[PDB]
Amino acid sequence: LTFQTSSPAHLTMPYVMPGDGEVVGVGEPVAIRFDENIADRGAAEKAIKITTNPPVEGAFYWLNNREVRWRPEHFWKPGTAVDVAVNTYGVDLGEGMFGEDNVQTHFTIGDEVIATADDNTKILTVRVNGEVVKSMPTSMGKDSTPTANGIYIVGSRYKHIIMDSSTYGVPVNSPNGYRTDVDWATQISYSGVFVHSAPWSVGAQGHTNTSHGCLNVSPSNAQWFYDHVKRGDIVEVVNTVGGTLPGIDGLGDWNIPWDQWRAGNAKA
Ligand SMILES: *C(=O)[C@@H]([C@@H]1N=C(C(=O)O)[C@@H](S[C@@H]2CN[C@H](C(=O)N(C)C)C2)[C@@H]1C)[C@@H](C)O
Repeated sequence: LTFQTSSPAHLTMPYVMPGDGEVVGVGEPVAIRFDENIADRGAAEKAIKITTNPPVEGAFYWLNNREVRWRPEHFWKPGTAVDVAVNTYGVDLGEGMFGEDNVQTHFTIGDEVIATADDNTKILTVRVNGEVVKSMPTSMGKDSTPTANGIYIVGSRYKHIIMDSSTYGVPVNSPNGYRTDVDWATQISYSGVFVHSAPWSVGAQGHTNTSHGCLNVSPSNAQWFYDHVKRGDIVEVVNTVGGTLPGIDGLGDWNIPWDQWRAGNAKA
């Protein structure tokens, strides 16, 4: 090791996901998020070495100035081992910022889990390695607030969570201020789309869209989803009146056409 001089005002640390040793779904990108905006994005990329077994072609794309993603063209093949070496220690990241340390993570791809929410049938169907394991009636976004179509990556899971409209800057005791307690919530977009328990819409699930954009399912189906779906599994939404989920949402990565993703967007 070669020592690098440093100052707490001129250092930035990388954080890698997913965690070391984790088993993730086929949609999980590698994510490296820095604790500061990066000016030399080309230098960061060059510092990161991703190796796969079986080997598959992949590429980097920046979600924003803090976070870079790497994925293949198509969903991961189950069983794949992925090694990530972020060799940023002492790397000049531009504007006098330097990499603070190296981080190394290793993870594996589990079963192919793909759930399709079809707005034509109002059924959410979960396939594991091509086989249907579960059908759930669902209620998605009403016409004024539709659920976007596209490919969503499963993120965090919560036994209980608060949906508070003021974090979207729209207060309660307001036009639409809500503060709502929700059980068994699985996050599928950074914009705040969740699959979750909705006892208040059980009669509509399978028939009519009534939500603000979330996938409302029954309490027991929502608990099922929470138990059986992991980070990196895929939810595909089709046939809604909405547009397409933004590719830079945070969990929207697969919505970016491969030619654009591969070309990348790194200021070098
Ligand atoms: C889920 O139902 C939650 C709501 N779902 C949303 C979504 O589908 O993205 C948003 S509301 C929607 C997104 N953009 C519009 C807006 O005015 N902004 C918030 C910027 C409307 C919301 C988190 C919630 C009800 O649990």
